[PDB]
Amino acid sequence: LDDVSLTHLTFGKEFTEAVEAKQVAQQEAERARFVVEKAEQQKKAAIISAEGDSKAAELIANSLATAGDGLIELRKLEAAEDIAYQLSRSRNITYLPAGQSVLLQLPQ
Amino acid sequence: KAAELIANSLATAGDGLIELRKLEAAEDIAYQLSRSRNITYLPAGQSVLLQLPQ
Amino acid sequence: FLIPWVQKPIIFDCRSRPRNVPVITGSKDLQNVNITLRILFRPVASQLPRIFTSIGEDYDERVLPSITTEILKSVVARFDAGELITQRELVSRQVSDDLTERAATFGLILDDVSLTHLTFGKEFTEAVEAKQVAQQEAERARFVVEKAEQQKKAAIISAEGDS
Amino acid sequence: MVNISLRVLSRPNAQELPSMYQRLGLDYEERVLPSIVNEVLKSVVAKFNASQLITQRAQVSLLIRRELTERAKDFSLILDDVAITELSFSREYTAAVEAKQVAQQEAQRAQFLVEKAKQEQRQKIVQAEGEAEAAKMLGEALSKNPGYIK
Repeated sequence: LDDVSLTHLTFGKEFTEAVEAKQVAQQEAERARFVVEKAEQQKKAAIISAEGDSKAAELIANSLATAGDGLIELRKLEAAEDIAYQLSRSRNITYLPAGQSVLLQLPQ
Repeated sequence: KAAELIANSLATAGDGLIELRKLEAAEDIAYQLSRSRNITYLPAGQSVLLQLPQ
Repeated sequence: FLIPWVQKPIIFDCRSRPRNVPVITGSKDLQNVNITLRILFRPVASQLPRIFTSIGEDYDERVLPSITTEILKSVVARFDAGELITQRELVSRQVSDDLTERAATFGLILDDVSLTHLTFGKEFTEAVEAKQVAQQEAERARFVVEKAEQQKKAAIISAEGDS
Repeated sequence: MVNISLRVLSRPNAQELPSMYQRLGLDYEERVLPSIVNEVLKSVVAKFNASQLITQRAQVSLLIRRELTERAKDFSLILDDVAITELSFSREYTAAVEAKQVAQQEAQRAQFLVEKAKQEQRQKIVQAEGEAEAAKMLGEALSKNPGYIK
């Protein structure tokens, strides 16, 4: 015997049902696992962000220390400007009126 | 668990780590609490089509 | 006037002719570098008898590849791959002077020596591309800095103006 | 089981030809090469795990090259190059490539996020510095009297 293999485990009606059932259930499993791992991803993102800020703060502090007090002061101003902007973010521009089309008659 | 991990990470990352994560979160919250975006502008208007005689 | 069977003129061309010698050499970093040296040189007119007797008619083929390969490898070994990109002119000069010194012994004068196509070919594109991207980002960073300065300046002037 | 196709470029050593003819015959390439190659390939491959074959392939190819060269030399054959081509399973190869593609992309995206975070951090510092110096400049500028500041 070179090889022996089972082929077509069925019957026909159930064969279709079987494949279909398999697909749906497996998708459900897919969803479950995917959602958990993604939750982990968000978990990670949050951690990295926190550490990122952390390092940023360290660097900023270091930079301001080098740049002196003056450095700190206007960083504070920038931040205040940012905060103020966020507090109120909106504005509009005014224009004078435009016109509409009309027909021109040329004089004789 | 995220909280737990963050706490542990902060511990390894030291004090500096916690401080700016705190500011990050604060900015995030402040951001959402007041969110909106506006745009700068460029003024303009149509022009005229004039035929010149030749 | 010549005596026909007795003597034979051997006519050498004094004109400068380009010769490209491809050479594969390693840098200090042990990186493989493909460089093709472009050499323009001609014979010294007074030395022709000497060149013919010593090396021969084909002296371009015999001497050039040898000395060029020797010198180029010796020079290249000194610098690392990164230097070769930035420093190319310096390397070319150094190769030029050392080559000229060596060439003179044989009675050859080199008009110009230049490194051409530092590669490989895949490397041409990769290297240029990489540098390009880096340059774009760096320059954009430049724009950022400049723009920040301009805004700071504008702020100062505005305050002065309001003042 | 691993299916691998080895490609080899070879030439006979010009000095040894008489020995080649006496020992092997004219048919030297067909008789010697398949045997030596299969033997060495099997011997080398046996040492590494499947996972290594994928990541490590350059290492394995060099190892086979060196071993084959040594063996070939005794035959008076010179090998210019030896490289492994097509490492595979039928279906498994396809799946393998897909898996690699996906993993690579995710990893790169991960770096995108990290890099961007770095960039934002830098921007924040630079702006803080900028404001700072702007403040300093403004203050100094005020020297144009208090009317200036007003």
